[PDB]
Amino acid sequence: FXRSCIDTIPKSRCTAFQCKHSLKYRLSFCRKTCGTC
Repeated sequence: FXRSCIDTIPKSRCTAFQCKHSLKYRLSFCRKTCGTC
């Protein structure tokens, strides 16, 4: 089992802290903000 690059949570949640402490953000929720896409 598997769209484009888009999050499921209010981008307003992806903070410079989540993109550094939370990896799932740089490869799950923050698939654009962290410029990971």
